[PDB]
Amino acid sequence: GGQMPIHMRLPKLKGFKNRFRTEYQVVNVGDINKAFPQGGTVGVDELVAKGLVRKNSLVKVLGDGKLTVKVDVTANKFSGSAREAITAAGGSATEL
Amino acid sequence: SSSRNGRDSAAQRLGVKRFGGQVVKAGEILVRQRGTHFHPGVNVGRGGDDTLFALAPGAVEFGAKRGRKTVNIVPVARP
Amino acid sequence: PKAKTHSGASKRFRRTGTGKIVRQKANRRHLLEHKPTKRTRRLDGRTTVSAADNSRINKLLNG
Amino acid sequence: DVRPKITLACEVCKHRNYITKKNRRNDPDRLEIKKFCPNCGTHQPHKES
RNA sequence: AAUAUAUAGGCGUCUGGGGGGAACGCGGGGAAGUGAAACAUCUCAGUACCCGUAGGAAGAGAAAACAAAAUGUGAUUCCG
RNA sequence: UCUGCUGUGAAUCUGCCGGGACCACCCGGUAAGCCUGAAUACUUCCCAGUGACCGAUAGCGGAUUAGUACCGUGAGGGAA
RNA sequence: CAGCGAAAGCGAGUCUGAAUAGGGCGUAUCCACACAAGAGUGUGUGGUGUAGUGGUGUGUUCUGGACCCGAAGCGGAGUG
RNA sequence: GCUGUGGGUAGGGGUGAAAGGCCAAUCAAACUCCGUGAUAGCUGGUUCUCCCCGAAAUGCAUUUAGGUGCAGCGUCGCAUG
RNA sequence: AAGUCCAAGAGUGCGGCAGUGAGACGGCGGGGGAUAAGCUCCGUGCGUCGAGAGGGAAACAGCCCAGAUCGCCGGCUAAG
RNA sequence: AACACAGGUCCGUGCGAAGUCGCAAGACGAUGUAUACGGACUGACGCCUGCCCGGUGCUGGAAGGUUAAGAGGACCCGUU
RNA sequence: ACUACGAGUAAAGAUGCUCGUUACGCGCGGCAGGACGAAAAGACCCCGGGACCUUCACUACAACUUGGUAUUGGUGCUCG
RNA sequence: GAUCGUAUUGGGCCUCUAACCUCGGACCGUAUAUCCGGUUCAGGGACAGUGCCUGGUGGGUAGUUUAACUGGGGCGGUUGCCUCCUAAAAUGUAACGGAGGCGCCCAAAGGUUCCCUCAACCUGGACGGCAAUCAGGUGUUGAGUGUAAGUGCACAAGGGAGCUUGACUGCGAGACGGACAUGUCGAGCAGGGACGAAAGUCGGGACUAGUGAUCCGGCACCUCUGAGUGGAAGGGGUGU
Ligand SMILES: [Mg+2]
Ligand SMILES: [Mg+2]
Ligand SMILES: [Zn+2]
Repeated sequence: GGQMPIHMRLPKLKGFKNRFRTEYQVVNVGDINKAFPQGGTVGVDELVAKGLVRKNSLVKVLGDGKLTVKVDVTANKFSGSAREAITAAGGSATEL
Repeated sequence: SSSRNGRDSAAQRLGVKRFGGQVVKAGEILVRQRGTHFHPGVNVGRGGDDTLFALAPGAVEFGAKRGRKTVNIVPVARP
Repeated sequence: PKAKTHSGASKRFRRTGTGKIVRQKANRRHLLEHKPTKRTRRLDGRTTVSAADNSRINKLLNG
Repeated sequence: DVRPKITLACEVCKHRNYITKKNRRNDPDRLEIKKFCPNCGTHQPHKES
């Protein structure tokens, strides 16, 4: 109507974008537990086979659920909780 | 053929907000006022610009004390 | 033709993990000396866009 | 201007912590005042910049 | 020739050109109404129009290129 | 990074140019010479077809004397 | 299909902050049970478990002449 | 001085013993085609039926006041009763 | 605390789609005006017209009675 | 009663002049040359045309103040 | 359309509404009081948009002009 | 710190001719040529003209702007914020209705601890008088509160003295008010302080005006980023 519009009378959101950001596709230990009842080696290939992460992305594993199986996980990155939860069930958190 | 008047300020919406018997939480504004037309009673504080606010949960009760109008909060009991 | 997002709206508003639209508060860039710290502290951070502006803000953000 | 804007800095770490106003005609000198300085973590003397 | 070297110029003979064409190409010049609820930056828009030139297509094309530590791609053009 | 005009104005490979001011190191390439098909764009014109396209106030301005009759000095407008 | 943060980053948490100290955002949602509090309820254990995406009808909307009709006037190139 | 025949000056330009006069019955900037289906907060128009519900002419802001944004008031869907 | 409660077709929250944003008169409380205007500016779980037909006021949007689903050559009433 | 006019005054112009039409070449001025040409105001003729150079123009002069590009590269910073 | 008058009422100047008054049907020649008669989407006034004109409004441009540098050279004095 | 020869380098001056110029003369292309070009004589001459950079004058030309409210428009007046009345005893409420104020000030006129009570009048007192300073009495609010008006304040928020910087940093349950953007109050927690024996009070001033969104940019600091890499430039965050 003529007054200063809502998008012009408020401050712009602070910050910048950092185009060199490394973004990861994340998978939780609960999903791994559900999808791998028999355990076994777990890499990015089978993580995309069971439809858990995108095809050709970077995978980081997060420790949300509960892990109760012996599993040998390989991934780009691991969180502290996920690594501890994998190790406690007698598995190896191999980092690429 | 002109007047020197015609300008005024905005209304400040003062007055009693919670009347006697109403249940309030701690910190609710009970009355907005300029002076101390009402003085704080038990469990009622006085703001910088002279608004009275509850200091504890309960039921508002007005009263008098030595000729002074006061606002108090009555400690409603457990259900 | 694709629909173009409003540049100012994109720069002013963001969304949360559930869909709340979030803005910043005004009266903070300058003339800060006579503003008390209590008033300065309520003017930072983020707040949810009020229900009146939700529709127009969503329109500007999407297209 | 008579009452300009002055900025007070901690004497130790020289951080501009506070901005205030003073009458320059009444107070031609720099303002000595003890104020809380955050990074120092304690009350340090402040001087007008 | 003026003027000497000569040159301009003159004379004779052979070979070409000139103009047209609906669209498409390349290279140049280049608006305003309009929008911005006014307007000049900006937009419209390198659009309308105009100029020179082609060809059956044209232009570009064979790294003084990308890329980013991968013992990686490898001219141009066009499409998503 | 590319490029127009005006000045100034280098070296020939431990040289020079690019890796978004700049400097160092590593990487890539080898400017100031020239040619090149296909993938792509278009239909004045010719042939063969198609239509949950029009059926004479529609469809081309024009199914009939059609850029005709008529209008305008002219560019031009333009039917039934 | 993970979020929080200006970002580095961390991640069912995260940011601010000296703070296990409050707050912001988030962990679909419900049920039962304990521990605390009646400053409005919170925190923990179990379960049940999380719904999107691609066609297409409809209503609005964006970019296009955009429901249809209508100026005075403004530019480019030409005719008098 | 009038006049015949022939010729010249062209649009932000000409010509004018000056009136804002004349430049093909229009001139405070000709005419034609094109940009172009210019733009218009303004005027006008917008075509068959029935059933259910049913307003506003207020507040704030506005280069705003005969326009518009948000709110108020209508309707439809869902949730709460 | 009850009432209405096979309804007000009530409130509140979110969402799709709106129109409106020129009001008028009458009754009460007021401002401006001359305590003039069919004047002008406000308040009103005030009304009607707007968007409302029927009866009365001779005619007569805003006053009084009364809210038209349709038919009947039945009855009782309102204002008058 | 407006324009013109013969007459007046001022200003400009030393000659492919000043002025003007043209991007330029070129043209008119003028096949003229200050007794000529252009611009401005006044308007036959008679008697006359007073005071003000502060404002704003036009003409002339640079002793100062201010002032672009270009010349100059003190000092500082980045790189190692 | 088989288009009276009066006093009223109404968007406040009624052939068309109310109450009354008057008037047989249809033509011909005449007059101009009404049909807010016909014609021209009021030129006055206001609001919105143009256009053209003015200036010590703003921003630009032609034109005129200042200096530096290129085209651009030599010998002599003289200053730094 | 002043003078001379070797060198470069610029400024100023007077010349010279060979760039360049001449709508000055004469010859040729040429039979016809007041064009044009060439040859040569006569003059200017490194100036002028022209290109690029640059400062001025510039309604000569062009695109435009030149507010709204308003008992029609114009002229006059006004436009934001605070206080009172209108305003109809909650809140809110219009007019070119009725009256005022603001765009600051205070380093104490802020924080805290402690003490005090005015104005007015009567009487007595050297200048001294209605009213200066002193004394006694009556005096409950009529004085005063930095500044308008209202609501307050004598329990003092009014007067005085000591110490002092809370006119803090990180926050903030819950609210008021609201179209939105603004705006307002706030107990309480931690740090580090002031005053106080302690309880406790202190995030400016008795309260409500004393102000300006966004964009763009400046400065200081930060354990953010850094276009191959190490830096850097630039960009972010916090305060302003
Ligand atoms: Mg003078
Ligand atoms: Mg005033
Ligand atoms: Zn310090």
